[PDB]
Amino acid sequence: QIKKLLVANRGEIAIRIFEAAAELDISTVAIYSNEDKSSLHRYKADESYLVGSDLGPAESYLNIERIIDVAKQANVDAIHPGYGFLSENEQFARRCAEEGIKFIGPHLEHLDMFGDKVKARTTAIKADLPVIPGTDGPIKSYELAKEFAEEAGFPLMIKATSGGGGKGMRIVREESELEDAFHRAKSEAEKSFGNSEVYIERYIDNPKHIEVQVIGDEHGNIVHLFERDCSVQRRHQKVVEVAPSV
Amino acid sequence: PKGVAEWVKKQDDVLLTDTTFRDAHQSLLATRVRTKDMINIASKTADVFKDGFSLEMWGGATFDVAYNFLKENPWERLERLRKAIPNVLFQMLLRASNAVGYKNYPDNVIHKFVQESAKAGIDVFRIFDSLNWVDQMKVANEAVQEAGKISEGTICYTGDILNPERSNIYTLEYYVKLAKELEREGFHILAIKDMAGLLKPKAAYELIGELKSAVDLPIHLHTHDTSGNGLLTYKQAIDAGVDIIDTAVASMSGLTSQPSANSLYYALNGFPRHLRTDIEGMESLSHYWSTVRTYYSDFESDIKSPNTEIYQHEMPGGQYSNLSQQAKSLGLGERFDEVKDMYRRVNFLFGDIVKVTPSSKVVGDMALYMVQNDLDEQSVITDGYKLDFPESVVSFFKGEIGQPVNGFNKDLQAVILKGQEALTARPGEYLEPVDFEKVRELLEEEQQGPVTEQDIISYVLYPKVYEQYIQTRNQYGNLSLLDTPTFFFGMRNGETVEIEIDKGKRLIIKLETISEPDENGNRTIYYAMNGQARRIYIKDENVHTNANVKPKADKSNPSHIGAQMPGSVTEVKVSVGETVKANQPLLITEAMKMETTIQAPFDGVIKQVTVNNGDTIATGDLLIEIE
Amino acid sequence: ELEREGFHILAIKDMAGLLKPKAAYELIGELKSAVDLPIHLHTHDTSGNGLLTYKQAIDAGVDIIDTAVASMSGLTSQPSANSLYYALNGFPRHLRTDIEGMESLSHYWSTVRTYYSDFESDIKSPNTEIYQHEMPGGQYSNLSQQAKSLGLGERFDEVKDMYRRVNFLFGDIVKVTPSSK
Amino acid sequence: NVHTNANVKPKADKSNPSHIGAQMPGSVTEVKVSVGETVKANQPLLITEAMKMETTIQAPFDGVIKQVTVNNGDTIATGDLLIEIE
Ligand SMILES: Nc1ncnc2c1ncn2[C@@H]1O[C@H](COP(=O)(O)OP(=O)(O)OP(=O)(O)O)[C@@H](O)[C@H]1O
Ligand SMILES: O=CCCCC[C@@H]1SC[C@@H]2NC(=O)N[C@@H]21
Ligand SMILES: [Cl-]
Ligand SMILES: [Mn+2]
Ligand SMILES: [Mn+2]
Repeated sequence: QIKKLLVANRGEIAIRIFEAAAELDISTVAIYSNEDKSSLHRYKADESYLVGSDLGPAESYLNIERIIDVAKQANVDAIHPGYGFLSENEQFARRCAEEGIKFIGPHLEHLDMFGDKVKARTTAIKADLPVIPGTDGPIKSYELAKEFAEEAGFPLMIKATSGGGGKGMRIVREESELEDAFHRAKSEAEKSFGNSEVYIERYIDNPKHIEVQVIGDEHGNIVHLFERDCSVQRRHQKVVEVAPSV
Repeated sequence: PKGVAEWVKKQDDVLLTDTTFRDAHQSLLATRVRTKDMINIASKTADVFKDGFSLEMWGGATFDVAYNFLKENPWERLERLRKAIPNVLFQMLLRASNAVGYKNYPDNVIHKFVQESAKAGIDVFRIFDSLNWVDQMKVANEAVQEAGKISEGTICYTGDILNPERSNIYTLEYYVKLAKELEREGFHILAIKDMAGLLKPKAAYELIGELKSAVDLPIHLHTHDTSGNGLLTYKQAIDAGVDIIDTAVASMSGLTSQPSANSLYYALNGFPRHLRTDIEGMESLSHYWSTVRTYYSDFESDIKSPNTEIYQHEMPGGQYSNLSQQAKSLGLGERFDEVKDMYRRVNFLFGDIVKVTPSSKVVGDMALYMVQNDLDEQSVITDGYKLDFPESVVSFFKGEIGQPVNGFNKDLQAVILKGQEALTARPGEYLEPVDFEKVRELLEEEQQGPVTEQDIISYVLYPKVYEQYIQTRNQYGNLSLLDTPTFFFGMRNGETVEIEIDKGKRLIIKLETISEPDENGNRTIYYAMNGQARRIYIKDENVHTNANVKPKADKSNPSHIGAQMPGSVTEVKVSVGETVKANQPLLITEAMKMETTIQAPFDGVIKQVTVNNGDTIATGDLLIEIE
Repeated sequence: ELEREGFHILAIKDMAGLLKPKAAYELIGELKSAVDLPIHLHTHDTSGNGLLTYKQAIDAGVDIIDTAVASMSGLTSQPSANSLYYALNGFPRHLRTDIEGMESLSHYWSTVRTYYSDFESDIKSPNTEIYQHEMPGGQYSNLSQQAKSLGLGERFDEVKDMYRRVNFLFGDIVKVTPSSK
Repeated sequence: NVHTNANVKPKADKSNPSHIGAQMPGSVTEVKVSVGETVKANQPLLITEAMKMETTIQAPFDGVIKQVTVNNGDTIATGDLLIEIE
C-alpha cells in the first residue's frame, strides 16, 4: 500500500532510503535546499523538489509546513525522516497523520516519551531499568544547583534536557567551577538545540557507551539486533563504532 | 452550441477572441512560436481571458509547421494547453476542403480530424472556404455538428462595398445572400474573415449593420491591421452591433497581425460599448510576449509600416512581400510595381476571385509568370497553346481548389488545361475513402507498436512530414520541452541549462568544454548531467577540413606511416581496406611547391587513412596504416 | 487666452499621445465654439489610437492635422496619412491630398529609412501604459537605457511607477521638453 | 590557393538586368554552368546554402552565360555578382 515515498533529508542517508525504496518498487521523492542544489541525493530519486526558496540556509530541512505541502503536491503516501532533522520531532509526525501520510517511524506517543531526557528517564524508571541517579527533573536558578551539589557526591555532570548531539554538556569535578558549568553549558545548550533546559546527574567515570538496536512491527513483535560499542568519542561525540562490542 | 450563441446575443459588452497563440505569430513570426512558450503563460492567460469568448490556438499553419519546422506534436500543444486553461473555449481555423492539410482528401479524413480535434479540446471551428463556396463547407460543418461543438460559418471579404465601381458581384447583397444561406446550413455563428484587411471602417459599419438585420446569428469579425486601420474598423463594427472580434496582445499585434486588444480597450472609453477583458492583465501578458518575441528575431516579418496599396491589389496577409522576395529570385526586383499591377489584372482575368491560401498563391503565381514572359490578357489566350502555365493555376482551372463565385472563362480554361477535363463537382467527391485500418497496420509495423488516432490522421494528412517528425523523435526525443533559446542555439561554455521533464523531474545540464576535431571531424563535448560527468561525440561540418587534428604515428610501430615533414595532401590515392604492393604510390604531398609521393614499405591491406585532399599536416602525423 | 494674445492658429500638441478618441471629439468640439481660431491638431500614435483620435477630431470640425508618410509613421511617430486617406471613405469629410503621390513618397522613404537602421528605436509595438505614466514621445525607451546604465533596469517596473508619482509630487505638470527630463 | 574564399567578387550592378546578385550571405554548394553555355529561363544555375538551407539560383530569361564569379565552396555577401547572362 506504499506507492510514493518522500525523504525529508539529505546526503548518504537520503540516498540509502532511496535505494531500499526502489528495491521495493516504491517511487521516491527527494527534497533539496538552495546550496544542496548540487547535492547528489537530489538526482537519485524519481522526483526532486526545492524546499522553499523563501527558506534560508540550514533552517529549511526543518520547515514542517513547507515540506508537507510538497508531499501533498506529489501525492506521497509516506515520509522517511532519516536521522537528525525532523526525525525526533513531535509535531512533524503529527502533521503527517493529520494529512493522510504515513510517518516512517514510532507512534506519536513514543516521540513525546523519549522526546526529552527527563521523560526518557522517567519512562525507563517505570520500565524498571537501572538509571543514573541525578535529579527528579530540570534545574533553573543556581540555588537549585548548589543544593544537590553539596548533598550527593561531587563528580557530577550538568547536561541538556534533550537532543542526540553531545555538544551542550559539561563536567563538574570540584568546588566552585560549578559556577560556570551551569551557565557556560546552559546557553551553549542554547545555540546547539532549541532551548537550554538543563539538569544534572552523577558523572560516571571511565564508562563505555554501549547501545542496543531495536526493531518492532505494527503487531506487537519486537526483536533486538545486538549492541554497538560507541566509546571512541572526541566531544561527547561518536568517532568510531564497533558491532558487536569487544 | 446552440445555447452558447443565444448567450452571446444577450451580451451588451464586446466579447473577444485572443489570437496570440495562433494568428498573431502566424503573421508576425512565420508561425514559429513553440509550445514551450505558450505553456509557460497558459495559467496567466486563463485568468486574463476568463471572460473571453475563445482562444484561437490551433489550425492555420500550426499543424504542419509544428510537426515540420519545430519538430513537435501539435496534438500535445492542444492537450497541454487544454488542461492548463480549462475555462475558455478553444477555437481553431479549419479550411473546408482539407481541414488543416495541403492537398485534397476524402470526406472521412475531414470527419476523423474534426472527431479527434473535438476530443482533444477544440470547441469552436471557424470553417472557411477559400472561394466562399458554401458547397465545400458542408462536410466540415456536419462533422462539427456530430461532435457537439460550435460551428462558425465563415465568409471571406474582398472588394469594397463602399465603391459601386469596384465589383458588380461583391456587394452588400451578395454577403447578405451568403449569410442567410450559412444560417440555413445551421452554423451557430457568422464569421467575417477579412484576411487582407480590406474592410474599410465605414464598410464595416454598413456591413455588420446589414447582417445584424439580416440574420439572427451572432457575428464574429476578424481582420488584420495591415492598412493601419484595424482598430478603426473594429470601432465601427462595434457601433453596428458586432458580437465578437479577434484581437492580439499589444506586443504581438499590429501591421499584418490582429488589431491590439490593449489599444482597443482604451479607444472605447467614453463610447456606448465596452470591451470585456482585464487590461491590467493584458499589459502583463503584453510584457511577457514582448520578451519572448525576442527569441524569435530570426523570423521577424519584413513588414514594418502600414501599407494602403492593399486596397488596389488585395494580396492577403504576408503575401505582399513573400511575393516580392519571390520576384527578386527571378530578376524582377526592380519591377515589383509591374507585379503588383499584374496581381490586380490577373484577379480580373480570373473572374475577380476571393484571395486566401491557396487561391492567392494561384493569382501570385500567374502574375510572376506573366511579367516573366511579357504576357498580357490577350496573348495569354493567343499563345496559350504553347505556354506552360504554373501548376498552381492549372490546378485552379481544373476545379481543384473549388468553384469560383463567378465561374471560369471558358476560353482561358481551355488554354490552361490543354485538353484535361475539369472537375464537375467539389474535389473531395472524387476520392476513395481512406482505409484507416491499413494505416494503423502500417504505422504500428513501422514503429514500436501502440499508435493512436492522432497518429493516424496526422499521417494521412501529412505523410512525409509525419514520417520525418518520427525520425526526429527517435533521434532526439521530446524537443518540445527545451526552452526556446536552447532549442535554437544550444549552450555556451560554462552554461547550466535546466530542462523541465515533469513535476519534479528536470535535467540540469552543464556544458564544460568542447574539444578540437579528431581526424574524422568529430568533436568531443564534455557535459555534466545531474551529478555525473558525461562525454558526447558530434560530427562537425567544417567549411574546410584543415582544422582537423590527426593522432600521432606510433614511431616504434611498422604499420604506422608518419609525416616526414609539414605540407599538404595534394591527392588521396588509396582507400581504407584495400590491397597494395611494395613501392606503390598511395598519397601525393606538396612540401614547399615540391611534390613527393609517399609510398608503401611492404605488401599491404590498408588499415586506415586519416587524410583527405588538401588537409594540413605537421611532422610526426599518422597518415596511413598497413598490414 | 491665446486667442486674446493674437495667435493666428490654435494648436493642440499631444506630445505623449494621451488624447483618447472620444476626448478628441469633445475637446475640439468645445474649442470650436469657445474661439474663432482654426484648430491645428498634433498627436503621436504611441498608444496605437492616433488614427482614431484623428477621425473623431475631424468629426468634431478640426481644421488641420499633422500626419506622416506611411513608411515613416506609427508607434511614436504621427499617424499615417496614407491610412487616414482611406480611413475616411464614406464619412462626411475627406483628407485633402494626393494618395498616389503619397504612396510614391512612402516607397521612397522606405528604402531611405534603411540607411538609418543603426538609429531605429526598440519600440516596436503600441503601448497603452503611457496612460498611467504619461511619458512623451521618446523618453519611455531613452529612460530605459539610462536605468540599465545605472543597474536599475531590473525594476523599471518601479521607475515607471516613480515617474507617475514624481508627477503628482510636483503637483501634476505638463511633460514635454524640458519638464519631462 | 592560399586564399580560396578570400577572393573578392565585385558587386552586381543593381540596374543591369543581366547582372544576378546574391540575395543573402552564404555559400556556393554547386556551380552548374560555364562561361559560354546557353540556358533556358528558370534553369538551375547555382545551388547556394544560407544557414543550413539550400536555395537554387535560376536563369531569369533565356540566354548566354558570360561570366561566372564563384567556385564550389566560396562564400558570398548580399550584393555579390554571381553570374552575367544575355
Ligand atoms: N552521566 C554521564 N556521565 C559520564 N558521561 C556521560 C554522561 N552522560 C553523557 N555522557 C557522555 O556523553 C555521551 C553521550 O551523551 P548522551 O547520552 O546525552 O547522548 P546525546 O548527546 O543525546 O547523543 P548520543 O547519546 O546519541 O551520542 C556518552 O557516550 C558519554 O561519553
Ligand atoms: O541541422 C543541424 C542541427 C540539427 C537541428 C535539427 C533541428 S530539429 C528541429 C529543426 N527542424 C529541422 O528539420 N531541423 C532542426
Ligand atoms: Cl469612429
Ligand atoms: Mn487570418
Ligand atoms: Mn511632437
